Amino acid sequence: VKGRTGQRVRLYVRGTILGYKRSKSNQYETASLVQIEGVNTREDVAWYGGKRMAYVYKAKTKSNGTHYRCIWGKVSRPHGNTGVVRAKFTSNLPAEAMGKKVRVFMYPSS
Amino acid sequence: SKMALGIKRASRSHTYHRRGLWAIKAKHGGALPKAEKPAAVAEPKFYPADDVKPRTVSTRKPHPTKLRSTITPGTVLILLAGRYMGKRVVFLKQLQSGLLLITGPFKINGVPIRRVNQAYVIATSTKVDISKVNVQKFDDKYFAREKKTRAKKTEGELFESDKEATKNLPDFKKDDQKVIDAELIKAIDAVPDLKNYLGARFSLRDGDKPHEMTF
Amino acid sequence: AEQYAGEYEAQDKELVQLKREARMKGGFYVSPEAKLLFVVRIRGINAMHPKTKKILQLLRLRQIFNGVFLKVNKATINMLRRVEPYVAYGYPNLKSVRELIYKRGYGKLNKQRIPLANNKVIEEGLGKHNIICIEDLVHEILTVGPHFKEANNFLWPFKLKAPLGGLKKKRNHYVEGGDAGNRENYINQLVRRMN
Amino acid sequence: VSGSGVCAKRVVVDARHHMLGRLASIVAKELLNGQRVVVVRCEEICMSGGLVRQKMKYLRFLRKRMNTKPSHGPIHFRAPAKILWRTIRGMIPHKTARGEAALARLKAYEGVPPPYDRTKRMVIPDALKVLRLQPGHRYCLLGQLSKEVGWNYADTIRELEEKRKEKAKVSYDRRKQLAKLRVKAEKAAEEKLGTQLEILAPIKY
Amino acid sequence: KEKINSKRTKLSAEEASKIKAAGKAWYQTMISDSDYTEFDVFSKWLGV
Amino acid sequence: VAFRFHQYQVVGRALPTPGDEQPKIYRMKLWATNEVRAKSKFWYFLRKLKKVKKSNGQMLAINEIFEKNPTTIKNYGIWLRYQSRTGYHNMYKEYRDTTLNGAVEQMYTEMASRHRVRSPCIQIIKTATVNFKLCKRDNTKQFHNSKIKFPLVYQKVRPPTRKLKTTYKATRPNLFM
RNA sequence: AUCAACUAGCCCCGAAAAUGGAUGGCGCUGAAGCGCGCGACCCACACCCGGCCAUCUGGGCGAGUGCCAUGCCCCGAUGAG
RNA sequence: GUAAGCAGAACUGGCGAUGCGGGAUGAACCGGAAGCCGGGUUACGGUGCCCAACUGCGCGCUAACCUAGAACCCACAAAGG
RNA sequence: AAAUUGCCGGGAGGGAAGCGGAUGGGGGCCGGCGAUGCGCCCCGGCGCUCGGGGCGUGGACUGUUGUCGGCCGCGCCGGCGGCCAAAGCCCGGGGGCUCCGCGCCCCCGGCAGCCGUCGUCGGCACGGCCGGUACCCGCGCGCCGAAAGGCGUGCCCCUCGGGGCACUGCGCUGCAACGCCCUGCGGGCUCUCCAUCCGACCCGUC
Ligand SMILES: [Mg+2]
Ligand SMILES: [Mg+2]
Ligand SMILES: [Mg+2]
Ligand SMILES: [Mg+2]
Ligand SMILES: [Mg+2]
Ligand SMILES: [Mg+2]
Ligand SMILES: [Mg+2]
Ligand SMILES: [Mg+2]
Ligand SMILES: [Mg+2]
Ligand SMILES: [Mg+2]
Ligand SMILES: [Mg+2]
Ligand SMILES: [Mg+2]
Repeated sequence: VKGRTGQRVRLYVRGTILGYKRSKSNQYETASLVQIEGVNTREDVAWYGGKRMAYVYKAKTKSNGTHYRCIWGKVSRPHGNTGVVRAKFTSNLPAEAMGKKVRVFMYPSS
Repeated sequence: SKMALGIKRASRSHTYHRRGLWAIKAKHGGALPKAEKPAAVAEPKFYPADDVKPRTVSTRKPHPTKLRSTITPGTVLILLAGRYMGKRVVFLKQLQSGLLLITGPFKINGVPIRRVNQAYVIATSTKVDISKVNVQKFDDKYFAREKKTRAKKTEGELFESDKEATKNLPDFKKDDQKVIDAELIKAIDAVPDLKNYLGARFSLRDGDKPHEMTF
Repeated sequence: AEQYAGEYEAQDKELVQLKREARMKGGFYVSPEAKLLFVVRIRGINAMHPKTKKILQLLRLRQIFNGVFLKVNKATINMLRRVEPYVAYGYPNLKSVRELIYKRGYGKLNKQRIPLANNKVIEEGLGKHNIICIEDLVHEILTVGPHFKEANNFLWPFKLKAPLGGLKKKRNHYVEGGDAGNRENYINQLVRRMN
Repeated sequence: VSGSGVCAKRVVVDARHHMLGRLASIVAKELLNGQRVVVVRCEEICMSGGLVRQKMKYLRFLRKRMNTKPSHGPIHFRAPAKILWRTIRGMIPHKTARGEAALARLKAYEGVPPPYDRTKRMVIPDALKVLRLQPGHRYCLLGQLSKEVGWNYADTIRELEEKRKEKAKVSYDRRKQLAKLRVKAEKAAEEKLGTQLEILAPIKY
Repeated sequence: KEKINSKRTKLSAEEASKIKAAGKAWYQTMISDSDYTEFDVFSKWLGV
Repeated sequence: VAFRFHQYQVVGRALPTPGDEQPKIYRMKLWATNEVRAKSKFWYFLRKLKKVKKSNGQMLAINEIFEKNPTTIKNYGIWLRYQSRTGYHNMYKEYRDTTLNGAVEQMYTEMASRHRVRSPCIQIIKTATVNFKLCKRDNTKQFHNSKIKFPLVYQKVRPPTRKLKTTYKATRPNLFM
């Protein structure tokens, strides 16, 4: 903790991928569901509505010198009364992504 | 009052007043001038097979991008993206193309005067007095790239030859940084602790909710 | 349009004037029962008694969440009586009528649905009826006029949005908790979320 | 129940006097969202309904066995850790890869086996007995149920917990001593620094 | 905004009394209840 | 703020008929959720009592009664007729509430809880602010004392708003009445 | 302060079947049960807007700088089998 | 006809010929009918987990030492205490 | 040729496999997979094409931002009308209760602050998806202004602030800024394998 190695500033709030917008017997892979760490209510996700996020994973082959990958997306609208958001990405996430971390920056700010 | 502005703009009489048909009733008699048949080129080098279309001079005149209300010349901003993410800088003035123009100052942050998009900055409630700084010398051409030719591929032999040479930002930008940095440090020492503040970088330590955080 | 607006406020003050005067003079004033209904269908085209299917085809409600304007009279209100489980209907006011006409106004022009985006369409659909602008059309509907038949048959059934904020149970009547039948003043409350 | 969203590497849960079903639904949603839990002192879980009702329920659960091969059908566990684990398996879709990877994150123990002794044990307010039952309704402890069902290690867990409790009493008295000395140290610095430290006064308590 | 004679005297006191008198009369006929002197077996239960 | 019920008073009469061209006027004090529901319940009662149906009837006015002093607590009495699963019954219910409107909503919920009677089944015969020293019912009359005092045996712990709500709280809550 | 009757809400008795067993499962007891509510939310190929395909209707295009004219352009509705 | 997932009739609708959302599963029960896509909002049905939505805000009732009870059809229980 | 078998290389497997929709990870394969050419100029000879320099530019794909429209959702604020509007607050007056929840309950008459329901008018802030122009918008034919934009005359209104109306003509009329990469460990693929979430009973038939 003290004298640690890693990123020295976090300008992004963590979030967990939580699934897809799904009915009881359908999935709509176009939009994913995201839980932002620290947001608990429907009004507060109205602030993040717009602030883009990044799914950062890492593949097996090295391309452009790195295994790390990034898929880009943003918080479209709230999803429910408990601070869950719908996230729209450039290309739909893998189903394996649910449960993993996602970075939610503040770029399109105000 | 966007609607009231729209009505006042849309009124026929005020459309006359804006388009200034008067003082066109000045030059060309007391009647509106005629137009003619320009463009007598009569020299087409080549006849395209498909129906001919010429290039557009965009006659549309976009509104300049508006600045945030909470941004005033003299604010301390928070960078968000790029290599300077988290750096706390000073907003000097909005340059003419629509982007913010900021300074570190370069002595303390290492962020020079640089152009940053308004999207990727956050206003802070702090203000500095920069009445005494000269900025008019700054413009878009100051930053216009004039990117060189794509025949240079950066190889291993150039990787550190560029680093061990100084064929980089030319000396007048160096000189410029000195004057702005001095003329703004003199006013930064007036506010206590602000030198340390700008030296710091903004980090979102655990249990910090941005929407809860004021700025 | 100036004079139509002027008589809108004149009538609105006139109703209060009359009611206050009646209270002052000892009795009470009975408001004049509404001349106009807004009917909006709330049940789909599936599993309909054929007589009801005909009633809706005659009212011009041939798809769920369509809206029509109706004269009040014993001929038509006893027609709604026969088909209440399928419509919700009541008393439109000025805002509801005008903003239906503006934001969702289409005209049955030569059997085609022409959007009412300019004053010129009315010159073609009407103009043998002394209706020239959108505001004439709105007035001549709302204050049910001598030409209301033509200025309604000119209108195409309003193809409305699904109710924002939801909808109570469509199975029961509005009195019992549901949504069909008279909600006389509250079609106004519903239109702002159908539209 | 949406998920805590905490970023801890593991979350340790002091399951004493919580409700089996609700603690298990909260934990199940944590696991499905991907957060690794470690539920300790599982033997102390309170369950609504009398001990007699839970006894009868668990013996109905015992009669259920595959006729033609008993070893194949229901596997009737007895340890409180395993009974809770089965309960959470009830809420997790364990016939899918997501489901089995979900239960992989779940470690349930009786007592608090180290290295979970020297770890703050987070409780779930959404399931405490005090806040979830009306004081006066009969309930039972999962440990007392399992003892009466065929778990033969009740005495062992009691022995290990009495040892752990006294060993923690000693350390807590040590931290009382250290805390009073640190209180003295906080005032030592406070009366040493005056105007230099006013700024913390309106946000201190 | 600066306390001009924003809405001033609008009506004389003498008719401003009769208007309120008619209002109270209407409210009395509005909240008046039936005497319930028709239910000769439920008089005790109804209270009168 | 919002009241689920409102007490209206509704006046109506038969249509004018060229025999007896001035029909008699009927006033009623109704509870309903809104104007149209009050009117629809009004024609119910005149049809089953005065033999007047809406088609051969005429609505003269609907007005909504409000409470004199919402800021004072009042002992209310409601004599009500209801339909059980096997017949009809007559009840008296006493409440304490700042408004008759709130007391009536209290009574509908209490009837739907104690007797599984839905609102379509309840007819409110009579409402009267039965002041104290005359309340017949133990639950009301036991609150009639100055120097009243008692604890909160039952109080929820819950974040003041939803934002403070966390799944994990390191410390056991401290409850004390 | 008390007694008796009557009445109806939930619960209990009444209440017995064969592979092990089904409020859908776990579980639930200031409920995650029952009755009545209040907000908001979640959910169809339904409803509104927009893009495109097709069908159907209605149009425009020659003293032709004129067109797979069986063509191109435009408007409106619709699309299950 | 004792009754029948029984036989024969009347008005209507559905299935057959029909997907789709809900009722856990069901040809005809509830919503609803459909070109292929993006966006929004809904119907029926729900918001503890499975499972997207509240362990939301209120008030009572129930304690089941019988598998307490928990969805229109519906998958039942009575007379009586 | 397929069925079917072998060997080599790859891939994956807790009582089926196969198939549909998502991408993701592997492969394998695509340079029409993706551009370097236009205008202006001066020679140097062959007004025109090529050789040299200067010149402003310009390309697949992809990204961010801005501004206009369209549709949509969400939050905040203000004003007005209606009701007998009541109420608390400030002032007054009138009843019944008799030791009582008791310095109680009820009722009316003045007032000039905030405060329910229903209706209505408006202001603002955030965001999502689509669109980017031959017509609606918009630009030029005057000036000032980097620019948003401001500037004329005459008649009506309040007469402060300013507001409203007016004479009206020719033309032209595909919104922009800046990036990333360009034979790459690149880009993307409708092909192949595999994983994961959702769906999913085996067809023909009476
Ligand atoms: Mg919504
Ligand atoms: Mg519903
Ligand atoms: Mg039905
Ligand atoms: Mg009983
Ligand atoms: Mg057949
Ligand atoms: Mg959709
Ligand atoms: Mg969920
Ligand atoms: Mg072969
Ligand atoms: Mg095997
Ligand atoms: Mg597949
Ligand atoms: Mg792939
Ligand atoms: Mg916009």
